[PDB]
Amino acid sequence: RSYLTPGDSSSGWTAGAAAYYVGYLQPRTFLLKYNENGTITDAVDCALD
Amino acid sequence: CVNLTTRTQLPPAYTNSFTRGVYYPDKVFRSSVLH
Amino acid sequence: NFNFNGLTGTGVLTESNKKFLPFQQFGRDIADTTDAVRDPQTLEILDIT
Repeated sequence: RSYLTPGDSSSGWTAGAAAYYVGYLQPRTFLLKYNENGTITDAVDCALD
Repeated sequence: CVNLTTRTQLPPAYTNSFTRGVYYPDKVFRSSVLH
Repeated sequence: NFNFNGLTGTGVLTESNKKFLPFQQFGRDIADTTDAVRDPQTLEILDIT
């Protein structure tokens, strides 16, 4: 709230520094590499190149 | 329940996702294998 | 013959050193046939033969 924000008193709202990204999924065949503990350490997209 | 005041509109940008976006398809354990 | 959360199979359950992830339940091999299972009640991994 800009009314009760440190250093600001004007009416309104101010947003602190925030960055986010949005992506959309598509049906793609993937080759997932499972390591010895079973964690996926790498992947290859079967339609990239 | 009121619209925000003094919003500045700018065209959205795009960035490279690289390899991010990989998730386990199912709760199945696989060891040292290419699936 | 056993039934783990609907996973029906037949074999000799034993103790295994395989380390599943906290969310992983089943276990598979190259031939996509079940080979290990996490007991729903107690948290240990048992092989299937």
